[PDB]
Amino acid sequence: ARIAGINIPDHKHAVIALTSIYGVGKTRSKAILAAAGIAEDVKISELSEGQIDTLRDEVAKFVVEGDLRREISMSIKRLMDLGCYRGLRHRRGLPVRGQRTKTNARTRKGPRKP
Amino acid sequence: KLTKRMRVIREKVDATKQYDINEAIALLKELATAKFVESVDVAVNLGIDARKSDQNVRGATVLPHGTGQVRYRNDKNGIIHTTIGKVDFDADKLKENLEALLVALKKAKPTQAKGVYIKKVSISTTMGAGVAVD
RNA sequence: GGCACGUAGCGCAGCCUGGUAGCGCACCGUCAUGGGGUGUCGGGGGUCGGAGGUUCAAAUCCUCUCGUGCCGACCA
RNA sequence: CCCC
RNA sequence: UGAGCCUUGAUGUGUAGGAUAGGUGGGAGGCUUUGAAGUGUGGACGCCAGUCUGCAUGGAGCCGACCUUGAAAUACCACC
Ligand SMILES: [Mg+2]
Ligand SMILES: [Mg+2]
Ligand SMILES: [Mg+2]
Repeated sequence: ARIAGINIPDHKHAVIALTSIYGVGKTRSKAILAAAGIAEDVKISELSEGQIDTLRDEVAKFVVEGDLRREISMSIKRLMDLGCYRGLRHRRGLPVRGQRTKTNARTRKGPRKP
Repeated sequence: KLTKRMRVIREKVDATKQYDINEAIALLKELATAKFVESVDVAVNLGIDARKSDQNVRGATVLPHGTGQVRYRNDKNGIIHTTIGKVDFDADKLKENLEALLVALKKAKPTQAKGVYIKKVSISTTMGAGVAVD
């Protein structure tokens, strides 16, 4: 309801709110509720704050919103520093997940201009 | 079609006969048929074409007997809704309250007027057949 | 003075008759065909000649202006 | 509709 | 037989939202038995969504304020 400072995962199950949290995904929520000692069958609207602060303390061990994009940007600045092919391609605003580029990258390369 | 009320008040005035000032303050007892302090409206028909931005009117009336400081403004087509007061407020004083209204307007007569400024003064009642005086 | 034209490259509706730039031709990429066209299918392409005001908002109301027309008027 |  | 015109008849979907509501806008009691609201239906307009009138059965009952609307009710009255 308040975790992470900004995100309100209201009416989300205990681990579903953590999968929907900004920074982590599918298994880290399970890992958090296992390291904290909570089950995942009820929404966030039933667990009191006596444990929500503990969930927020336990998630303070990973990279969070403010450092997530900034570690990504540190890597991207390493790309703008080196000059390698993934810096060249990334410095032209091109799609994001592999190697094939010629015929089918149209969603993230945008529709055809002319 | 109607009750006894509305018909005898329409059969107490004349629209084809444009009444006069001194003739006007005799009939507002026959034009008043409400059980309270009912009002009497005035309409001023004007003689300019207001379709132009330059011809807006705006001012306040210093009432010679109070009601009382009321603002006014003309219409875009040439008929402004004003008021003299009520029907029981000394009908004979209502003519003297008609006096002070219009002499303040010709003093602030706009210079960008086209043709005659005024056209007609309808001293009408809120619950009866109107009266259109020259 | 007096009224009629400006709307995509072109021709126009709408017009210079009130709320939401549309039609046709032109152009680009498909589909249609054994090969083509007409044709259907999408996409760009203009902010209503300019400006200024009325609006709950103009294009569609009003004033000035610009270019082009036509009638008429014009004895430093 | 055009054409081989 | 057009034009101008007094009276009367009668008029101008926006969406919002009780609401075919023009610029104002004075305005809260009209309404009612020189013979109700609902209805019985002939007629009118119609983007027919609704305004709405003749004789009435019913025969004396609704509403302005009362809430959401760029607007309030055209309840009366006002000149177009
Ligand atoms: Mg790419
Ligand atoms: Mg000459
Ligand atoms: Mg052959």
